[PDB]
Amino acid sequence: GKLQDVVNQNAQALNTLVKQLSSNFGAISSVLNDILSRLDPPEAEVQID
Amino acid sequence: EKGIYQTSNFRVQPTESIVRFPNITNLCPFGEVFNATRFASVYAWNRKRISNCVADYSVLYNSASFSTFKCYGVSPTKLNDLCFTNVYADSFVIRGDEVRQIAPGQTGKIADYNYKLPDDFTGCVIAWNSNNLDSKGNYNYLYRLFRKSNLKPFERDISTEIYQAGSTPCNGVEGFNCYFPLQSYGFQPTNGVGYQPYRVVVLSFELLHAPATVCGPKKSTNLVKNKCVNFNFNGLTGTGVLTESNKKFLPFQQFGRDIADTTDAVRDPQTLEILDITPCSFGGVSVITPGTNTSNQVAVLYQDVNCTEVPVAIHADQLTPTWRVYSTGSNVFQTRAGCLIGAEHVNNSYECDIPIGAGICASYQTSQSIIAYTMSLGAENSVAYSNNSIAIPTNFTISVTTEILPVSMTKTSVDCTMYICGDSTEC
Amino acid sequence: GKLQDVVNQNAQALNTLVKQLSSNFGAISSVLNDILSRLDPPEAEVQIDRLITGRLQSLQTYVTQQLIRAAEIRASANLAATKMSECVLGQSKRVDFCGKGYHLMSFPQSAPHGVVFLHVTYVPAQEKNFTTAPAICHDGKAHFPRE
Amino acid sequence: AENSVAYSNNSIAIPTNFTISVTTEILPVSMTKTSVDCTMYICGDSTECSNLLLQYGSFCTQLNRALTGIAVEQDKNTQEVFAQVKQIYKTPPIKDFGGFNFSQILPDPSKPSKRSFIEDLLFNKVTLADAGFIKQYGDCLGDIAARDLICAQKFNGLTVLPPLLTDEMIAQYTSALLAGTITSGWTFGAGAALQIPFAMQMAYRFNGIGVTQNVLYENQKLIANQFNSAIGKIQDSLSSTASALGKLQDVVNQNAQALNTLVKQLSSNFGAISSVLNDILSRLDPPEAEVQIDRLITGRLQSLQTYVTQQLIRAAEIRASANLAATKMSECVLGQSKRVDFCGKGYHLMSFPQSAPHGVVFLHVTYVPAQEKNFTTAPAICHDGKAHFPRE
Amino acid sequence: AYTNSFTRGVYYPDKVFRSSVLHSTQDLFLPFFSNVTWFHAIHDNPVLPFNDGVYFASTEKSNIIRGWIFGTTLDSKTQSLLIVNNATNVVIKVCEFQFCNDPFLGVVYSSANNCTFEYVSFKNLREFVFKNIDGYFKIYSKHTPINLVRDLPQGFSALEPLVDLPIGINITRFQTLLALHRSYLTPYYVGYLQPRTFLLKYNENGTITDAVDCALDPLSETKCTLKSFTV
Ligand SMILES: *[C@@H]1O[C@H](CO)[C@@H](O[C@@H]2O[C@H](CO)[C@@H](O)[C@H](O)[C@H]2NC(C)=O)[C@H](O)[C@H]1NC(C)=O
Ligand SMILES: *[C@@H]1O[C@H](CO)[C@@H](O[C@@H]2O[C@H](CO)[C@@H](O)[C@H](O)[C@H]2NC(C)=O)[C@H](O)[C@H]1NC(C)=O
Ligand SMILES: *[C@@H]1O[C@H](CO)[C@@H](O[C@@H]2O[C@H](CO)[C@@H](O)[C@H](O)[C@H]2NC(C)=O)[C@H](O)[C@H]1NC(C)=O
Ligand SMILES: *[C@@H]1O[C@H](CO)[C@@H](O[C@@H]2O[C@H](CO)[C@@H](O)[C@H](O)[C@H]2NC(C)=O)[C@H](O)[C@H]1NC(C)=O
Ligand SMILES: *[C@@H]1O[C@H](CO)[C@@H](O[C@@H]2O[C@H](CO)[C@@H](O)[C@H](O)[C@H]2NC(C)=O)[C@H](O)[C@H]1NC(C)=O
Ligand SMILES: *[C@@H]1O[C@H](CO)[C@@H](O)[C@H](O)[C@H]1NC(C)=O
Ligand SMILES: *[C@@H]1O[C@H](CO)[C@@H](O)[C@H](O)[C@H]1NC(C)=O
Ligand SMILES: *[C@@H]1O[C@H](CO)[C@@H](O)[C@H](O)[C@H]1NC(C)=O
Ligand SMILES: *[C@@H]1O[C@H](CO)[C@@H](O)[C@H](O)[C@H]1NC(C)=O
Ligand SMILES: *[C@@H]1O[C@H](CO)[C@@H](O)[C@H](O)[C@H]1NC(C)=O
Ligand SMILES: *[C@@H]1O[C@H](CO)[C@@H](O)[C@H](O)[C@H]1NC(C)=O
Ligand SMILES: *[C@@H]1O[C@H](CO)[C@@H](O)[C@H](O)[C@H]1NC(C)=O
Ligand SMILES: *[C@@H]1O[C@H](CO)[C@@H](O)[C@H](O)[C@H]1NC(C)=O
Ligand SMILES: *[C@@H]1O[C@H](CO)[C@@H](O)[C@H](O)[C@H]1NC(C)=O
Repeated sequence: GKLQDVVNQNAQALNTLVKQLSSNFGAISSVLNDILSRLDPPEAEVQID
Repeated sequence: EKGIYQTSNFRVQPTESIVRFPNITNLCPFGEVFNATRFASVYAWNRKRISNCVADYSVLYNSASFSTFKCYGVSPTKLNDLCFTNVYADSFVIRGDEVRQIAPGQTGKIADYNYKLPDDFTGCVIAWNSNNLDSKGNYNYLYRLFRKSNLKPFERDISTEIYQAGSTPCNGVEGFNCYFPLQSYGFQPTNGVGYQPYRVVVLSFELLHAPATVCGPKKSTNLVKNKCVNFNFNGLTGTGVLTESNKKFLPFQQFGRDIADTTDAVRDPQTLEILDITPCSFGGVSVITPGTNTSNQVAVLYQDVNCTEVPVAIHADQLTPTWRVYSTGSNVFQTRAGCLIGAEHVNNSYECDIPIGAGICASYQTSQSIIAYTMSLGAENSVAYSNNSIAIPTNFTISVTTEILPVSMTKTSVDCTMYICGDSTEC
Repeated sequence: GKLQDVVNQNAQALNTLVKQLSSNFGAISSVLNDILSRLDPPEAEVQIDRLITGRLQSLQTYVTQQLIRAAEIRASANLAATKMSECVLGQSKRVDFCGKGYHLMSFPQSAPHGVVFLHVTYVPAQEKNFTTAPAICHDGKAHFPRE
Repeated sequence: AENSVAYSNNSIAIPTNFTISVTTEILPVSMTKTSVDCTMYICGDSTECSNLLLQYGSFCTQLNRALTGIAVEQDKNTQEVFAQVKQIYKTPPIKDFGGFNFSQILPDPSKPSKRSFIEDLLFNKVTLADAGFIKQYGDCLGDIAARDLICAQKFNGLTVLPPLLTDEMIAQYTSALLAGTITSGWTFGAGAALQIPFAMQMAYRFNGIGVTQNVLYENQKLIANQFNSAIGKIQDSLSSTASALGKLQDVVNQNAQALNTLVKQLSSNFGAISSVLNDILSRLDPPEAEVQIDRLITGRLQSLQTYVTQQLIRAAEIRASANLAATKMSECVLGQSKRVDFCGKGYHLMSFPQSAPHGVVFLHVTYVPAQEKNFTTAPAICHDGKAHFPRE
Repeated sequence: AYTNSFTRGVYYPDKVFRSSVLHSTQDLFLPFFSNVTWFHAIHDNPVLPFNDGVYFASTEKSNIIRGWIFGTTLDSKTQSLLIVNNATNVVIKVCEFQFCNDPFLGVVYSSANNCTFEYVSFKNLREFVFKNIDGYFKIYSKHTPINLVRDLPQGFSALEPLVDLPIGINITRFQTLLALHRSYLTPYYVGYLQPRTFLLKYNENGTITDAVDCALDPLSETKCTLKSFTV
């Protein structure tokens, strides 16, 4: 079990890092191709920030 | 409690203000570009370069009637203090429903096909309508309506070709799917607000780096020589002591920089003298104390400061007289950690009580004072070694000592949602 | 003092985390019930997000330092388990591991969040000078001592 | 390299000679003690940034507390390794140690330092030349060259605090440990130092590894010459340009890189119009300058927080290393150890400490067997219907 | 036809005093170990493009090469720029000149056609860098004496600026003019600057002593990303 816990703990952390890409953190979306096609770069910059 | 404590800066300090500027010749041509009746139209605008001016901006945003005054990288009240290195002016006249398009990143036919400010614009845009001179139907004003592609920032292009869309070669002769771009304005006093003609002036400058040529209407002051001020050299501002420099510049160089992109020296714009710039708070102070149930005596250590510049370092002449007792006096001791003022130095050696640094300790010891000394490592000794002598023990003791080891700690738990957004649903 | 400093540090960390709930981090107040009784949801959201950002950062700092402190308490408890096996369940030869002297035996006692070891050692005393020799020659043969 | 042991079921190999071997072990003990003025880094000298930093609560108090804990831990780290004994022994003038020559590791009274020859060699192989902030903070010793240099007001709030024990004091501690081990053996670590001649002590230590003590008295000059040659090989290797203090140089490299990154992060703008805080204040009114100054404040706070977290994780590893060095001073220098490969490689005889910059060097003296031969062996011998087994 | 420029063309990018630092900059430089064209007017003067800048160096004996013209159409439609000197003051006209197909000297050629503004102010090596963003016109220079057989030395030479002119002209071609005693009306090294990233080394007195460019080989990237000269 002690050798299994290390592989499990590392795989969870990589899964959580990849799933944090579907968050928008208060922007309008979490896709960079859909922020540029729906705003103008005066204020399409502060969503990407 | 007994120990030594680093203390943040609470000492009060007053400052004064300095302004220096170059000698710039004459008042600025702003009587030209705001009074000129012969304005242009947006499809061909006029760029006028401005240099060597003393321009008073405050008699035009106050002593005038303007509809919208919008500055973009600067503030209007700070314009009198700066120096602008190159100033441009751009003048035309258009309809006041599209004065919202003289702005960064805006869209529309005046913004796509006539005039394109860049997104990092620094300057001001000034507008005020006309109903006398740019009207009567006055037909002196064009604007382009058709273009193959959008314009790039700060570009202008006059080309009176004809614009084709469909499947017809239109070279020189008009026809189907083919148009002429420059179709004009209709400005009449038979209208309301919205189609009326408006004048618009766009100023653009650069605040970054050069010798300064356009400046504001401000007059110089003295140089007060090792005191904290709010200085102002050519528009670059700061706060601190002005030390006399001996650095070796080049003929073109104007100021100095360290690693962190801060300014540590500067050239005076009148007397051509290089003078060093240094901060002023001195938050490198430590305070040695015994307990406050024991005494109210303290000693003060000034970090890596030689003992003669302690009054000049901490600006002792402007502090309270209950602080200035500790800037000099009878008890002054120089260590390799700094200058120790308030504890007297003795010649014995004891075990360490309060560690000061680099071999020095401090203690409360017999009136009761604070003493400073070099710490001792233990008692000197010598073994009686020869090549045929031994020591054997004849008795013994039974010793019982004590060792303490920590094993666990407290198990806490935090509900995130109640800490951050406590009992609320909008959060 | 080693046991009292652990209690003191954990209490100080929890008090700093409670006091950080009165900062506004640039909002108009630190109180979430006063933003949501003076503003309508397009405008209140900009202040609530500043408060959210600051409070997340406070919690994250608390948890990082708790992990770093728990690693140190773990390393101390491993040493206490090695001392329970080697000084109480046996007699150790490692110098200065179970007290100062030559180790005879140890006894454990229980403390709050910790353990106390009472090490019993043999300390020599009251020495005397003699003359010595590495060997002894008797019949043309060298003699050495057994122990 | 491949190898095959000649395993039979009645064959043994016994050594006929030996070798005295002296090897070197380097351990880091402490690191550089820094402190940051949080307000001078973030808002430096501006009294408009200072009132906006008070809206973030007690972050600067919390950062200064963690750095002060690291800097106190560094002095405790040195105290647990070097202050093992509370008596300062001296060594007698006549060095009649039975043929053994401790000249290169005992202190030299000629030089200003209390250092030996080998410690002098060690204090030149660790350099600070390509170490940006720490070397140029150490260059605030211009000695006359500018009358008013307050070198704490020159590096945006970052300083270096001196250690509590100087280098002469650490050299005095190792001098006392060496004199005690040479003149009394293992007795001064358990009580009072009881003197013994040096060849008798070496006879005890040969008994400790399973060799009878007539072997030392019969091969005494050979053993002393082999020791005197291995010490010369150590000294000739360190006086070369083969730089062997790599584990001590890596700590200084990591610390200097971490401080250079923090000085360079003061030129990022993090989304503001400028990274210079005196250009935001001379070009904008306060309700609009507030927006850019909050961006600079947030970015600079994050830079400081990342620095402090990685300093705590580095300090935990220096603490583990110093605990290992203190156990080796107790078990290799103050006694003779039986743990395999804990105090060298071979059967352990004795160890000697030397001070290095932020570290310690151990010289382990071990016994290595050599020149083996083949014999036939038996588990017992039958004489009178009885089985006989050898006593040792 | 073709020769090498070893570490050749390094100029100051600002007017900021730096001492004892290793700065990293990004501007229009002449890249190291490039192929420069070395001209000699034996039989001439062709016309050469102006892509992003021109590193100009020449080998002077008796004041032969004097100045350059910076043209775009050369039919008196679009403006151009003439920068000459006659040992009394350098003179800079921005007129729409009477551009013939070969200039010369009366050992005097100066027309007046709608000028915007005017400016008035193998032994030795005289190198120059001309770069023209539309809005300025920067000229850099350095004087040093060389005593080599034909080519450029391998020493390091920082090129300080002399003047900056607010111009705003597209410059697509340029052409030099050297000393002719003949007077007709008939009907030097050039390298081009590219966007590179350089690592400059300041010492005290504020002097750049050696530079590292990044895009030359892999060891160059090692030296730049380590911010060092030793690996
Ligand atoms: C060894 O030390 C012990 C003390 O640790 C000595 O015992 C003491 O002897 C004196 C002399 O008569 C008595 O007054 C004390 O009462 C004794 N102490 C105890 C605890 O019994 C002992 O005599 C010493 N032995 C030798 C041989 O010197
Ligand atoms: C054990 O090894 C040592 C070497 O470490 C031998 O000493 C050598 O003896 C030869 C001849 O007697 C000399 O030429 C060498 O110079 C000696 N070496 C040293 C370092 O002194 C010793 O003889 C060996 N013992 C046995 C029994 O063979
Ligand atoms: C112990 O070893 C040292 C180091 O080899 C000896 O000191 C050197 O001896 C040589 C030759 O006798 C001299 O030329 C050097 O000047 C000595 N000093 C140095 C290198 O610092 C020393 O003699 C040895 N001790 C004994 C008793 O033999
Ligand atoms: C002990 O005896 C064994 C058995 O002969 C030796 O092992 C071999 O010796 C021969 C020559 O005698 C070598 O060619 C072989 O390589 C050895 N190894 C094997 C696996 O056969 C062994 O060398 C003897 N020990 C000593 C010290 O000589
Ligand atoms: C600067 O000059 C160049 C060359 O004269 C201009 O590019 C060409 O201009 C002619 C005008 O006669 C066009 O017919 C060409 O099609 C242009 N070449 C292209 C588009 O590749 C250039 O446009 C001028 N720049 C400015 C800003 O006026
Ligand atoms: C020029 O404009 C100013 C306002 O900027 C005004 O005071 C002045 O009377 C105008 N002059 C003329 C001749 O219109
Ligand atoms: C500017 O004028 C002052 C006179 O008050 C003079 O002292 C100074 O030298 C002048 N600076 C120049 C001409 O650069
Ligand atoms: C301070 O308080 C402690 C705690 O009881 C006490 O022991 C000590 O004597 C006090 N100090 C003095 C100077 O009385
Ligand atoms: C402090 O300054 C004085 C005056 O120059 C000087 O004599 C003294 O050496 C300085 N102190 C030290 C430790 O250098
Ligand atoms: C300490 O010693 C020095 C010189 O030995 C002497 O001048 C000084 O007065 C002494 N001070 C004290 C407090 O003993
Ligand atoms: C042993 O002899 C030495 C030499 O005089 C002396 O200093 C020491 O005190 C003696 N030890 C005892 C226990 O008498
Ligand atoms: C430059 O010329 C050399 C010939 O001397 C040729 O080998 C090389 O390919 C050329 N081009 C470069 C270096 O880009
Ligand atoms: C000056 O500019 C005008 C305006 O286009 C032009 O007609 C005239 O030819 C120019 N004069 C020259 C080029 O000499
Ligand atoms: C810097 O200036 C000093 C003083 O003129 C000079 O001695 C030194 O050589 C200069 N440095 C270099 C690298 O030439």
